[PDB]
This record gives sequence, C-alpha cells and structure tokens, in this order.
Amino acid sequence: VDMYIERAGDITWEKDAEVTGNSPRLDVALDESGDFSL
Amino acid sequence: TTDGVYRVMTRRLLGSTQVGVGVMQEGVFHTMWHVTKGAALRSGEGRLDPYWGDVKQDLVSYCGPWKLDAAWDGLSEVQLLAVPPGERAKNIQTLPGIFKTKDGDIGAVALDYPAGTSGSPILDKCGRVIGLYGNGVVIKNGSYVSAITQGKR
Ligand SMILES: CN(C)Cc1ccc(C(=O)Nc2cc(Cl)cc(C(=O)NC(C)(C)CO)c2)[nH]1
Ligand code: NA
Repeated sequence: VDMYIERAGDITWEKDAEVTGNSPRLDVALDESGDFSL
Repeated sequence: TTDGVYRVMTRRLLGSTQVGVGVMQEGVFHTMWHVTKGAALRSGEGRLDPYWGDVKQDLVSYCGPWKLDAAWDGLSEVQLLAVPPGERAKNIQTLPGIFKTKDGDIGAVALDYPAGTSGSPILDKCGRVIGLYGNGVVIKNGSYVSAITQGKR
C-alpha cells in the first residue's frame, strides 16, 4: 500500500483568521469525468 | 481514526510527496477521488479501504458512507482549513463566489494553493464541514477557483 495519512490539525473555526480571496460568479460545465470548465 | 484533518502522502515518487488532504469524522475518512484514485490507505499499522466513490463528484469515503452533510448558507463567510505541502495547517476566511451550472448553483472559493492541498475542508461558523476544496478551474489570471464539493449523507 503506497499511500498513508498523517494528522495535520483539529477542525475548528479560528476567530480572527486572515480574511482574503474574491467571490466570482462564474458560468461552468461539469463533464462526466468530473472536470469543471468556464 | 481520531476526528481531524489529515495529509495524504505517497512514497512512490521522490521522497515523501503530499498528494492531498482529507477529513476523519465519525470513523470515516473523506477525500477527493483524484487524490487517491480509490486506492487503499495506510494509517499507522491500520489499513483504510474505500467504501463509496464517484469520479463525477470527485469524492471518496473510507471505512463507511459519506458523513459530511452541512451546507453553505449562501450568505456568510467560511474558512478554508488549508493544509499545504510541507507547511502547517492554516485557516483562511473568505466569502465564496458561485459556480452557475445547468443543474444549479454551488459555492466557490477563490484561493491559490498547490494541487497537493486538494481535499482541505471548508468550515461554517459552527466548525461544521460544508465541503472539500480542490476540484475547480484555472481562470484568466492563472489563479484557481474551487467548487465547494459536498457529498450526500
Ligand atoms: C477531478 N479531476 C477529474 C479534475 C481535476 C484535475 C485537477 C483538478 C484540480 O482542481 N486541481 C487543483 C487543485 C488545487 Cl487545490 C489547486 C490547483 C492549482 O493549480 N493551484 C494553483 C493556485 C494554480 C497553484 O498551482 C489545481 N481537478
Ligand atoms: Na485503484
């Protein structure tokens, strides 16, 4: 078995986390292979 | 098998390489199909076997059915709990955009991380997992926009 998992953290909301990224409204297609495109 | 966020690692390539990220909740490991392609996983001396998967949703669950059922409210800021290769887990807060599809609207997070970050969980203000980051599109800039990909429970 080639693949393995390592714990990286707890799943918690962090008050006063770094706030960034934009919020685009995009027109997309989802093909049978699970690829998104514009 | 403790609840939390996990790196998915392989020793097939050079050194130890991070292929992606997943979520352990209710004894089930959750990641994106393209991270593992449905392969078995090692956990200490334990082995995790795939239970459910779908290439089109790009999700897979190990040791049981998909458990994550919370949804984006369509209104509020969320946090990406990004786990980048070789770097600490880090909460990034953002307002999702939208993917408009012929079959309805999904949340979208516009944050640039390496491909090895696929499967990082997205959180609501109560800490609940509303989906996984790491399947999406490269836009004009050269930047990445991920679906908020949630399975069915
Ligand atoms: C799921 N299958 C069928 C489709 C597929 C192939 C690849 C993907 C996919 O979404 N890959 C991916 C995931 C992530 Cl988290 C980041 C980047 C990325 O290129 N990020 C940059 C900021 C540009 C830095 O390299 C790319 N989906
Ligand atoms: Na396989």
